[PDB]
Amino acid sequence: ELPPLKLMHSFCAFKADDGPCKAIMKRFFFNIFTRQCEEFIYGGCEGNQNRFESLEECKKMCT
Amino acid sequence: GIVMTQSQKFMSTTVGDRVSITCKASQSVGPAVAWYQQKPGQSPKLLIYSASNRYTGVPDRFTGSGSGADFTLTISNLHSEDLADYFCQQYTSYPTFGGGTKLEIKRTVAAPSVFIFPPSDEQLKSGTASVVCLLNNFYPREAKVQWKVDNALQSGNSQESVTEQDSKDSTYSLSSTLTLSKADYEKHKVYACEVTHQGLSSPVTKSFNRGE
Amino acid sequence: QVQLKQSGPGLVQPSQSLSITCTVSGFSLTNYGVHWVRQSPGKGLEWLAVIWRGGSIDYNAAFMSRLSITKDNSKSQVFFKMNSLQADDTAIYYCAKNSHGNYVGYAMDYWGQGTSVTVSSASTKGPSVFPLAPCSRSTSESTAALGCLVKDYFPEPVTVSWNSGALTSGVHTFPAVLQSSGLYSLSSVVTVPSSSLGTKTYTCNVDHKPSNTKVDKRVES
Repeated sequence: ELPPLKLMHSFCAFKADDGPCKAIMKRFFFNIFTRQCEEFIYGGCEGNQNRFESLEECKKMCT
Repeated sequence: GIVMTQSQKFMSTTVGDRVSITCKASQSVGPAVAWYQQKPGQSPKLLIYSASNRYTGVPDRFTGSGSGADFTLTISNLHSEDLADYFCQQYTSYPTFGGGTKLEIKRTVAAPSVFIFPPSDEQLKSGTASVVCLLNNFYPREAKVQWKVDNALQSGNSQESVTEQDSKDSTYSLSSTLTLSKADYEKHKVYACEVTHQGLSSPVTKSFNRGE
Repeated sequence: QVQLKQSGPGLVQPSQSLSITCTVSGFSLTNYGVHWVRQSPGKGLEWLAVIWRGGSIDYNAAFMSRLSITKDNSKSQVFFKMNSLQADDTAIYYCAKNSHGNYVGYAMDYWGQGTSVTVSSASTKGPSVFPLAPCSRSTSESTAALGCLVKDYFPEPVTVSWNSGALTSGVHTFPAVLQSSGLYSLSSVVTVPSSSLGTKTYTCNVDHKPSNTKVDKRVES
């Protein structure tokens, strides 16, 4: 079984970044103003580490 | 994307010494840097993540350091099994990798032993002549082969390749092939390969006369 | 124990598609993303894409329009496809497990064995094997060289041994070169005692699996 690896909680602090590409992909980020995990549309490329596939993953990581 | 630059393509090292490999990012990447080890024929292995965390089971002689744009992998006590290529990686906007740093063993200078092989009659039957020059077991890696046909300097009609450092004596070897048509090969007599290397006080030439 | 096993043909004709299956074990695709990375002498390691546990994909923008990544969780399989390959897509292609579950921003801890992809229109062809024997040596040289030239085969790789594997000391088998013709050529040499040349035999054993060509070539003096 796979041991837990150390996580970088500063990854929750970036602004949401849709990136430059034009796909329509639902992702989640921790919003440092509202202090809540929120949905945003990701274009499929680039961005930053404040990008989670599901709300619960964002909540587990960031709240 | 972010460019990761490893300024040292090759480092000469000694077993038991400390070795430090540097990597610079084209702009700040915070701590999101990993290091990988790779040997020929094998896939990368993960050593370090988030700049300074050793991955599961990695020997504690490996340390990662750095933040922002400058990162360093340090081996405190080089083991033979650590001779390998090492790559840094950042993962901010997306993963990008450095160019690699290959560790090699430092040893004394060794001149090449030079051999030249004429084309075989079997090959000539079929229209092509390959002449081969072997530079055997030399150190360091930098070496130069010049082909001459009846004293004419050849340019553009040879290809060469080099072996990795030898696991037993830490030398390199090199093979160069001059390719001519059978018609051209039969138009000339003297086939020579001239080798320049640091271990040779002056260039060495090995030759044969087509026929003889 | 984590494993990623790749399958799929690596020879791709110009502008055709590449398809690779990554079959994983020791972890679930329901918990981890799987990355695709390639490695070439010219461009080094280049990341292409990742498929996260719920099927969402992040792409390298330079490849996004010709990449298709799918998976079958129940079968522990990820399917990589890249369209319209060009000569500069020749590389080793890897799948690799995300180190940190379903999270962006860390590393790739377990890698597949790789798929060597060649983009070329050359026809598959076994090698001709020619002897490498010098015209002369000095009577004062206690060591002599010989070899085999393994010429005009496609695609990579070939394996060469000497004396059916019994002769390993002094052997150098060189990286192949790609010739103008689109075919590869490689040399394998060995140095041996000069006094052995009259009384011992030296045979190079060549195997080119893509063409099912095996040749055993005895080399004289």
